[PDB]
Amino acid sequence: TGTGLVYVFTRFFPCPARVSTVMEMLETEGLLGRCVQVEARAVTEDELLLVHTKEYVELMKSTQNMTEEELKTLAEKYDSVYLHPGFFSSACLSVGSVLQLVDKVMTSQLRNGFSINRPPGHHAQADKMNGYCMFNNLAIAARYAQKRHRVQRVLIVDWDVHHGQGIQYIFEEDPSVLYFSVHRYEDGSFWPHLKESDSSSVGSGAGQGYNINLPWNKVGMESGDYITAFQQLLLPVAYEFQPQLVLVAAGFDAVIGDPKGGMQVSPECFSILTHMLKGVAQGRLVLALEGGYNLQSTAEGVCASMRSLLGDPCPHLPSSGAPCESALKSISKTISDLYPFWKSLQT
Ligand SMILES: CC(/C=C/C(=O)NO)=C\[C@@H](C)C(=O)c1ccc(N(C)C)cc1
Ligand SMILES: [K+]
Ligand SMILES: [K+]
Ligand SMILES: [Zn+2]
Repeated sequence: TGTGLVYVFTRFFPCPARVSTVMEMLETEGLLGRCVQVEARAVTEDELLLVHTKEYVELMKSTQNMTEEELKTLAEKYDSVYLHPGFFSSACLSVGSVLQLVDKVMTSQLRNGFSINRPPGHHAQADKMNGYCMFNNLAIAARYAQKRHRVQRVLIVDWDVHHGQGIQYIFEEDPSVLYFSVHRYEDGSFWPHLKESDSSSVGSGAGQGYNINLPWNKVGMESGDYITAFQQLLLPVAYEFQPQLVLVAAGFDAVIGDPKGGMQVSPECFSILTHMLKGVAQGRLVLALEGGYNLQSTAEGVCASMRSLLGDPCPHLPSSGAPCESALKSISKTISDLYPFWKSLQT
């Protein structure tokens, strides 16, 4: 019957202010005091080895004992990555903050939780850094829920404006972890420019049907488009999947005002989206911060999400409840690509 909040994240360009402005607005709007302040912890190597290779962990650990030239040389071998001697330490705390909430949520000590962590996670891969992530916070937390808390089925929902290809790759053959991502795509012209971000990538082998990509091919999508996408695609699959834990890649670079997302989703929308997800998995729901590059837009998105976690009434949506035709095409094609796998889509 509480909502947990973890904040250790600053001591690490598109900014430590990302996370300190969130806390400030959480405090100002009275939401911080209404949360159960949960302490972060450092991830162990064994928890990291759930998802990442041994050679990658060793390489990432040696990142602190490197010179400024050693860091820049390594960083260029990755796509969109900046290294600094404190990255590894902060990334270990970033993972561990999610693991702290998963513990509290699975043991019924709290109803739900939100980690306000940096660095983000959803681009990080088995053996490489990518898009500012070193370790995949949510991928680790999902396998940790299975191993330590005996979860059979984890649902990961990724509403950051970018595709979390790292989460997709890690669980691509895995029917026990269902990954849903809605993201700006524009037929590959938007980063990370991947064919496998399209709705045709539905998983492979026994994982088929358990990877769901919803790619936006126009800019300026709004709350009605996300609500329609949740109500007609994600939630029917979720109730059929019957997860025992929901993890959210909670980026807010789709919020109105984000300098690089190019979407017009009102922050209030994330109250609704969060509320919908509470109906699944007996409300066992953990959000973890990903992207967000307008300090104020990001802080409002967090606050709207936190209000639903706390059980406050849903807000008024300023935007139309109607989805645009471009969104309906994207939604239609993903449903079609996943039709043979989910009875609930076959209306
Ligand atoms: C990775 C990312 C967002 C991730 C996110 O938010 N995932 O959720 C944005 C990239 C495209 C970007 O904008 C960028 C800017 C500068 C740069 N260098 C100066 C090297 C490299 C990349
Ligand atoms: K996404
Ligand atoms: K999967
Ligand atoms: Zn993003």
